[PDB]
Amino acid sequence: MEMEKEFEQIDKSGSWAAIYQDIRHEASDFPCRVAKLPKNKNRNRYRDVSPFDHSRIKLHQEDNDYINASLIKMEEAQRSYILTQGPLPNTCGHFWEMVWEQKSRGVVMLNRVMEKGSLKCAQYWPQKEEKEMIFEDTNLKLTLISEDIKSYYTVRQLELENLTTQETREILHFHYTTWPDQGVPESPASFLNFLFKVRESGSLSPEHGPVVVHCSAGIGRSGTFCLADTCLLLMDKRKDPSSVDIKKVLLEMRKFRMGLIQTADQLRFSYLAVIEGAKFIMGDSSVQDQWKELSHED
Ligand SMILES: [Mg+2]
Repeated sequence: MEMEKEFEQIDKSGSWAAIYQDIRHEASDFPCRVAKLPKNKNRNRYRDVSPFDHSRIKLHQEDNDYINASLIKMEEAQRSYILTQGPLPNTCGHFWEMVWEQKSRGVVMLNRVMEKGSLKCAQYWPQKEEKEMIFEDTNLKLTLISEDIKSYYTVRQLELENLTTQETREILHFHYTTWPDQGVPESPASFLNFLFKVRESGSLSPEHGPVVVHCSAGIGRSGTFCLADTCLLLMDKRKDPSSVDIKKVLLEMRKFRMGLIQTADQLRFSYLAVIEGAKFIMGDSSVQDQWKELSHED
């Protein structure tokens, strides 16, 4: 703020850690009473990552409305996201229920099922057309319709059906497969190429429910993705890159879910992504093709 001048200053002084720790210190603290109820213990993947009560997504069921998911409602930018953990073997039904009830068109997955030798996410979508999934608890059917596999991400068309009404919806699944846990994308280009693929699909548009974004905990990689997207949208409103204060935007997001952006290098990457993305916002449409080439997506 102005972001590029600030970036160079932080870099020169090597103060990313300090800047980041300051963000952690200033971040909102709100209760997560529901997340911590004994009955919800097996609905949380990580003991120390919980949705705030005020912003949690409620499932539309009388039995137990709890899922570890938060609505990030960015008022100034006029965009909302649902950030959630990687579903557990017992919460895959809840996950798709949330997708249905919230009217989401897209799901953005930023992790792999196995990372660092451990299971980070349930296999919550079908990998083969002929082997659809039925979630008996929430009465939903999920079918793989097609997939487009690129070098570092895959886009799937899924059909989600409410078996109670027989209504069906197409859900687009955007799976980034090369973003390491507690790490950063290979380049601003690869990240932005993917973000713009999600944008171009219509998944982020106001006529749909909020896009669902997740990684393993739904805070580190998910937070980075949403921060970059929101900053670029804010810039787009006024065509005024200088008006965007990335740290303030992140603090605003953290009012809705804890721990968004998990490392100083993820914060630094967010600046890189927004600064590079600004080229497109400010009218250099050709830069999108450059990102595609540099991403080596195939
Ligand atoms: Mg086959």
